[PDB]
Amino acid sequence: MKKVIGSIEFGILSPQEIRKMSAVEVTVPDTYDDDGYPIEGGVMDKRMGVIDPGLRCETCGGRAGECPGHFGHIELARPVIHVGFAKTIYRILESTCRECGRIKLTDEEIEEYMKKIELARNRRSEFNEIIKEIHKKAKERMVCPHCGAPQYPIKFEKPTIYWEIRKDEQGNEYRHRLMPTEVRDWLEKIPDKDLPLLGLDPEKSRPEWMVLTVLPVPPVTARPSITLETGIRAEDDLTHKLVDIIRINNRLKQNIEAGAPQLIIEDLWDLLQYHVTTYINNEAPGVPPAKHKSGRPLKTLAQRLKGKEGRFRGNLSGKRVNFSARTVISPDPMISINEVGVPVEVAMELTVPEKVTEFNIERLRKMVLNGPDKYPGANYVIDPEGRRRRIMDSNKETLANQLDIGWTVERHLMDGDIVLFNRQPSLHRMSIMAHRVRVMPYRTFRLNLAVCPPYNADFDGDEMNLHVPQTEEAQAEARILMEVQNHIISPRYGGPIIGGIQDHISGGYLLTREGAYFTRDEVEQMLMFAGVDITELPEPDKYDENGNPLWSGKTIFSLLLPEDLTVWYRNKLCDEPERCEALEKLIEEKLMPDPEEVRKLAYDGFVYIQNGKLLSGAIDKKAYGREDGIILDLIVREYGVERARQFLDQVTKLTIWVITHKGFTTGIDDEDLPEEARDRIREIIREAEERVNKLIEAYKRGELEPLPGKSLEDTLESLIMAVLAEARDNAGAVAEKYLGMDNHTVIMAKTGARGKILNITQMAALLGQQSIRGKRLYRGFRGRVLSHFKPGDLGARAKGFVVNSYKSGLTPQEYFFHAMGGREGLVDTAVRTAQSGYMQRRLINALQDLKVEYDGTVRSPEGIIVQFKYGEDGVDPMKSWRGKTVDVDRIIVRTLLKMRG
Amino acid sequence: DVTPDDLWIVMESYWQEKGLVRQHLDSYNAFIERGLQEVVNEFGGIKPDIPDFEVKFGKIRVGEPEFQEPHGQRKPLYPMDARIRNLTYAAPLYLEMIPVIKGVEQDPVEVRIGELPIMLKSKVCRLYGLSDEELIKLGEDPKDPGGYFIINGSERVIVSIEDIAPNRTLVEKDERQEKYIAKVFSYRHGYRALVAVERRKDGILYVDIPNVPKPVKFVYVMRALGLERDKDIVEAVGNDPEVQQIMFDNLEDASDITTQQEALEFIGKLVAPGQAREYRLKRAEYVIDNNLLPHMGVSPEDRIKKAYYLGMMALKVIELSLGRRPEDDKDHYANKRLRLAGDLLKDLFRVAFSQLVKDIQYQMTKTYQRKGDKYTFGNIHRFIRNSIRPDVLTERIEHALATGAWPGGRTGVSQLLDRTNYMSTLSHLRRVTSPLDREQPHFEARDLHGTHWGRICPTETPEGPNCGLVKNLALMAQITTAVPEEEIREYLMSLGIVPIEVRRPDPTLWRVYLNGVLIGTIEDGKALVQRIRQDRRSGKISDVINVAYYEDVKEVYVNSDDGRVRRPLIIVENGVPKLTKEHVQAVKEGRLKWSDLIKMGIIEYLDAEEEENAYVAMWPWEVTEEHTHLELMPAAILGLPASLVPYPEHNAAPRNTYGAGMAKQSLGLGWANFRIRVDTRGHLLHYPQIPLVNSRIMKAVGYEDRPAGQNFVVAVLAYQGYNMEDAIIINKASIERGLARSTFFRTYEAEEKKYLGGQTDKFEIPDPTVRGYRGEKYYRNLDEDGLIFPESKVEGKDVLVGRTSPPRFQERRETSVAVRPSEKGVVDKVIITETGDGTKLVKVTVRDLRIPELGDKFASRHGQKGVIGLIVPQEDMPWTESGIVPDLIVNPHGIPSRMTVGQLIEAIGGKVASLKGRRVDGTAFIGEPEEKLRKELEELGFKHTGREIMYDGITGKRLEADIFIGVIYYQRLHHMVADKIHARSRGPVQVLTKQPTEGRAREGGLRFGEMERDVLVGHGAAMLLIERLLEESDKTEVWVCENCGHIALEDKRRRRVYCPVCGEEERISKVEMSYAFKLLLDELKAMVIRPKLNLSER
Ligand SMILES: [Mg+2]
Ligand SMILES: [Zn+2]
Ligand SMILES: [Zn+2]
Ligand SMILES: [Zn+2]
Repeated sequence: MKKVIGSIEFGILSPQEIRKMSAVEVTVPDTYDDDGYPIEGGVMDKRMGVIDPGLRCETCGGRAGECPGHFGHIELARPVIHVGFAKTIYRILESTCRECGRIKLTDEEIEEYMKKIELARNRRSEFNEIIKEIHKKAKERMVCPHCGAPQYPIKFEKPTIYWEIRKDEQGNEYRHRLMPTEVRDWLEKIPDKDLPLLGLDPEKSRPEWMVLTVLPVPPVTARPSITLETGIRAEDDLTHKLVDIIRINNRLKQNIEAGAPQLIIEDLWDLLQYHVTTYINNEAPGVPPAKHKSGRPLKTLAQRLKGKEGRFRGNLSGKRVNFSARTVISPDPMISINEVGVPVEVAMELTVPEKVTEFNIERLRKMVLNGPDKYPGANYVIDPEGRRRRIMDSNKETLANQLDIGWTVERHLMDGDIVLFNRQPSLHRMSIMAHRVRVMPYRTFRLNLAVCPPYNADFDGDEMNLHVPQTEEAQAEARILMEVQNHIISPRYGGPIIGGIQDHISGGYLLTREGAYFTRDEVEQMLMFAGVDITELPEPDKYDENGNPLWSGKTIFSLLLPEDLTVWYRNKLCDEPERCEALEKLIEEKLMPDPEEVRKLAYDGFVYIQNGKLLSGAIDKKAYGREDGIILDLIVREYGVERARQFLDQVTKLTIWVITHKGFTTGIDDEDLPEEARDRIREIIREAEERVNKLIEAYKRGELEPLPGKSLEDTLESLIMAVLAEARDNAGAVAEKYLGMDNHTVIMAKTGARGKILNITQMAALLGQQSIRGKRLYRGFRGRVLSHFKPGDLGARAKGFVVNSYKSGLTPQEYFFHAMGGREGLVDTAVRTAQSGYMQRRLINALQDLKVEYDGTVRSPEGIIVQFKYGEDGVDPMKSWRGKTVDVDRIIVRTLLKMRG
Repeated sequence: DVTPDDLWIVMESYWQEKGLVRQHLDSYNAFIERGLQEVVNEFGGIKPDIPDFEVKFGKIRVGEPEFQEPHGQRKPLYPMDARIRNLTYAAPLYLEMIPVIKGVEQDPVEVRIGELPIMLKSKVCRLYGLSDEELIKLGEDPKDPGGYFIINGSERVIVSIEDIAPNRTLVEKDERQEKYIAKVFSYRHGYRALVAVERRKDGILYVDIPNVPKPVKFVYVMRALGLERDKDIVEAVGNDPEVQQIMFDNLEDASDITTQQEALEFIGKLVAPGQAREYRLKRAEYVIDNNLLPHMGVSPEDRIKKAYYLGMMALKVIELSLGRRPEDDKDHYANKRLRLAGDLLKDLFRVAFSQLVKDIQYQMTKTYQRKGDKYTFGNIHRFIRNSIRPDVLTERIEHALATGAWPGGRTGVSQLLDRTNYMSTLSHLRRVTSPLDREQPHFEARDLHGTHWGRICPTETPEGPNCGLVKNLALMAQITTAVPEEEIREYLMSLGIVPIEVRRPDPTLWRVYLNGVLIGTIEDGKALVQRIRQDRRSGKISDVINVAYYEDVKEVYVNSDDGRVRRPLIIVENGVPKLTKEHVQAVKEGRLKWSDLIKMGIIEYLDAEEEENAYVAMWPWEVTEEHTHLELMPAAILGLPASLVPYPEHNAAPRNTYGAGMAKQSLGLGWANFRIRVDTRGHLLHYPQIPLVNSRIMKAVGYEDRPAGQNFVVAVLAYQGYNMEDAIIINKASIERGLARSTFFRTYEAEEKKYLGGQTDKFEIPDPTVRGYRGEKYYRNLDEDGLIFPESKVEGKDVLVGRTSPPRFQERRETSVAVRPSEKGVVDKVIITETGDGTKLVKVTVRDLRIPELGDKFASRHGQKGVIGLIVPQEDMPWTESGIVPDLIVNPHGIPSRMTVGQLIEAIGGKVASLKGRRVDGTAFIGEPEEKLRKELEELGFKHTGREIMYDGITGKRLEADIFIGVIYYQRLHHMVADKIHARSRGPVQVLTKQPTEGRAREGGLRFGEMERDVLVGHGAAMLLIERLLEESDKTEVWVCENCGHIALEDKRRRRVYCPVCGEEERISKVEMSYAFKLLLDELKAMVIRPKLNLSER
């Protein structure tokens, strides 16, 4: 029975409409009287509404909240020019004629412009181009075609001033200052037939209305008054401006009636026009902004709408919301990836309204009986009539008994409820997801660690927001569309995003590395800890001394895999390609080689899984990592989201147990290189410095050959930088060579768990060359960065090359150079964030509302067909195989192995 | 030969004598001594409209810090009283006035022109020169450095602004218009004048002058300054044949003007278009007098010197046009001058004194016009005495220092003093900020210039948009104070330089500049600079004079101005340092002081200019023949907080920056007055400890007397995955024994306001009659006087001070002061005071115990930060084979990709120190080397690697790998989860938008911004978007007529809806909408915009 706004037609207002709309004429320039009691006819007249408690308005009455607010009006003594339509007024005046008010266009030109303007009038740009062409053709004319009168040129000034050069004696063309009255007379005589040629309709935009005669007064609610500490009742700046207008035009009316010299009348007219200009737009160019008592410009209507904190954006686009909470986040790997740990205190405050039905009457009755202080309780109860009651210890039993079908209970949060979890800034879609609730005692949100990469969150003080949907449709949408397990595959590149991080990968490597073996107790304990519902241990693999069974890590891992899974690939740990080549030959010869042969030719570097048995390989980042988790991707594509969730929840816990009970540490001796490596590194650095010095000497003698680089100095700098980069790379190569895989830091770097080789070579060999904006350090004194070097020195050390390492300590000059290097990265991030944010805002506003229709096409809001088939293929990038439309090889291999097996 | 230890002994005397806040105290003392008198002399006197009556200003003096009680007495005031009573520490300014009648002076009359705030511990403050016991009796911490103001009971500190050097020529490149521009910021009596001479593509020189709408030709304005003959301009510009050629080309292109009157009339036409003949000439002369190089002299006689300076600027421009000299980088600290407290205070005082003298003349004229000549001239003394209002000056000064908005557009000049701990306060007192806008990138400004070495800390800087624009002084910094310029000018004149006007700068001669203005020429620049250096080192002249010569351009620069940043250096002569061993011995024994070394010619200060000619040797053993100076202590180039990090050269720079920034947030016994102080917030750490591995600097600067952390036993291994992603695991038994346990203070304040008319508030137990009377349980522990009992338990929303306000916006409004809704604690102290106005003032502080829990943030000095991830029982913790149970466990994945080897070195050093019974030196570059620590650890029965064998807590069997374990210094930060948790179910709403309020204090709601809207759209959940946006905020219903679309106006009286504009009742529909949309429609209708709504049915 309700209606909805189907369309809005914007138009300009009219003085008659202003008169009819308003309910009072504000003539008294006073705001408030003693003890309130607003002055009748004042800027706070009760006719326009009531804001304070205890009083009623007259047009509609009711409380302050009940009154919607009503419009007033002020009848100006003499017309003034609206600021927003100033340029349009100027164009109209300099295009149309003065006598007949008709456009300075010929009849046939009018006819052809009529024909083209209707043709394809939908597009705005071509419409404006036609308008500009018509304006130019009208302006170029001198004598009006309809009447032989000289259309004198008209000039415009930024603060809405028009003073055309009226004909003077001897054709001097004196610049007569136009007044709004004669401009109004000019505009009224304009006919309506040619109005469309001026870009104006004849119904909601009349050129006469473009000049003000009576302006409205916003309702009192629209201009609220806030009481200060001493009851100042400081009103909105709009009220102060309105008071100024009322006083000024009152005095203007007085001196108009008195018939004073017209110069004072003109001065008051200018003052009133300036005041109205500030009221419409306080920042309008060409006028001095009207500051308040403390020298602050008033925020008039124009500034109220615009801006980040303005009305249009930041007030309807976004706003503060109810049923939300915010607190810090702490890790918890013992919950499922689609659950969030909620403090018990938040659950007592946030509530979910539940309707009492037949199947939940018992639970709701019990929870109402629990009251608002025990945890599984409620706060408010809503009867079928509509009135809302509050639960208290006095009326717990009575309210519990009165509960029946149709009532509503505002219960506490419970396990299994659905909530929204968000982290700011919200860069992509996955920044908001839906997790199930699990209540916890302490005061921080608990988030599973595999879910960090989507939120891009770290437990170093980050805070996150939680939202609780209240309506059933919202809950269903959150449960079906935004469940965590539904977003395992990223829509940006078609690969997994919710995968293992750090300890998961490292513990996987430790578990499935070659030579790892586990006893009976360890196997049983880790299997129970992971949650696998095993009942009998498999047959022992190797018997050690004293006759104790031992199980390889591969068997324990394979217990977690599906029964029918076959895949093989090369991971990051590969270093001997010959072993992988031999294994590939064995697999390719016949697609099901005998398992014993594969165990014979096993090698960490070629992961191979045969019917759920891990035959050869070590867990790496390529297994279930954040970026290229092949096994996780295969499971989530071939079995389902539930199976992927179970697999992740098992492997994370198993790897955590392995890394916790096997021991994993890093220390000061993780960078203790032997003597030979140090001697080699010193030799490399000395050779590089000698080469740089030779280049510098060659440049000084002038024998340097200019590279295609324009400047000889730039060629020298490029050569020096290339030499230094090569030196650092060679030092890194030797440092990496001399550190084995028994080192824990090397394990963490190679598997991709944390860091890279650059960190190792910078902590063990040397930092290298420091630079800003791609150039060596040059800012400082004349010809030298620091006063400790001779001027004109271009050597390696003198410009930033640091030959020391973090372990060996830095000399003070190297320390200063390194600080100069790091400051650039800091400021780079600081500026990059803002630039990227602005770009994303522009892109979002550009492409916000495109969608896929039911026929497969993508259409613009008006109806234009952007694409005849989305993505040229019709396949969602999220469901694509890493950007491919379909993985043919995988399907062929899977089917062939399935049937032939 | 000397060693770095001897240089350290010498260096520590510098901080022992000068202190750490001298840049404030010296500037303020100079201001008090001479700036007030200088400003008063600048103003001159009062000129009223009374016939044959004049007032001549005399001398101005400052009294002692006093307070005018509401009762007639005037009593001495102490800083603690000002802090507690919300007063303003200030002293009255007494100015004598000499009345001149008929050209005859009379006996001067002493008057009080107002009060001026007193910087604490300055030479005029009451705490100056007091012993420790006296300071303790007065209620102040002896370690307090002073150097800050107290305004309305709040501590305001003035941060130094970093401005361009004044009265100096800087040539820059403008490739967009291909113009080569030189700019000078001339300063005179606080007024600035940007005067620029530029050369465009045509090769014609134009001059830009303030208030002149368009550039004027160079020789036109040069002729306007007299000097009309073309040969005069040719000589002034220089004597280089290409320069003469270009000048003659300009003369040919500007032969229209040949008489000074013609040029004056021309500038009259430009500056005063379309006015009377006589007005434009006077306006042009006035603009020439006080807008073109005012610092050279505003008197009309000074045209010649201004023309000479303009010729010098033009010569610089054309020389850079030929590539002779390069562009001058603005970041070079030779071109930057710091604005200290004294300069800004003098500017503000001048601004206020202008208003004061204007009001004085207005009052005297009005009184004389109203009354008769007999009444005034009978007792001129009483007339002058009663024709003054000091509040005009006092309120201006107070408000400017309180809000921080300086007169002249500057903002943020004064900020609230931080008091979290020792480091935060002492670092805030040594901050330097840049006036540039933060939003723009400013890539060149934010970088680290090479001249910052020893003047600006390279690491301490903010993280966000302030990165690189906010900087802190290095430890070895010494800002200068100005000296009489005319005395230096006379000395230089006597040295042998010929004045400028006698002869032109022949390229065979050397130009000489004094504070940026040319003063003459000489033949041997090197001899002159050597002579001045010898005189400075002997002691003939002051040590603030700095001389630098530039061989390429043959210029000599002498600097004696204010605000230069300098560092000390040991003078090296003939490859032999002048500081010998017996000097170090004398310094150690106390027979010699730092000032004596300065006056003996052993150590001299160098600014960014003089350092251009230096070649400094970093270490004592590296001194060779060509070296001219020796670095005192390289470890002092770091700022005060940055020195906290031990072994800072073993860390990556971003981590050092993070640690330096975080050292200002840790809890600890910051000040001994925490019990009796009244601050808005404060923290106290129960058991602070001195770091085991510490730099020797912080013992000297006094940090070790106010430590801010504890020493933990840290093990590095992964435990249950609860310490992943920079989270830490903390032992439970250790927490229960008093580890990282802290307390939180917050002070509430209530005032018995005295409204006009006699209606005043009162303290009482509010009876249930009053409006706004909350629950009876809220006032349950208040005594009958309306104040809470100390050591009572409050839990949130509980009333602390009961107070009822008059009903004036037969009732009484309830205006009690209650605890914040989400907080809790125990009342600590209640103070009853009489405020400045004579009314009552009550301050209550509530303390809360804060045991560590999940979410509390911890951080180390090496930048590692994290929150507590899990609390583990002691029996579940692993234990080493020697019987050590870790206090805290960190994740091994945090070490690489953070690259903080300093943390591991400190871990080794802590256990070495604890085993050996002595603390370990960890100074920046002279600390104990790592290899020595490893060898010592090996000698004590432990592995050199620092690893140990532990057994698992649960299983009870030893781990396969040996684990790294040691002692590391950890600090508890003040970002604690008890102050960050926030929830909102329904709450109150705003007025205009009726949306949920903003802020935790007022039960506000969280923000659902535009980005969240786009995210929810991307998921495709339309109804969820509706629920989050509209359903739970600003629900509305509105009636609209179906032909106009104007909002239909319902009638409650007639029970009928209707269209007021349209007069329609046949069809009115009810539509749901948002309150924001309704208000937007109203706001559009406020303008002439008419939105017509078309309705449709679903
Ligand atoms: Mg973070
Ligand atoms: Zn109403
Ligand atoms: Zn006409
Ligand atoms: Zn209507």
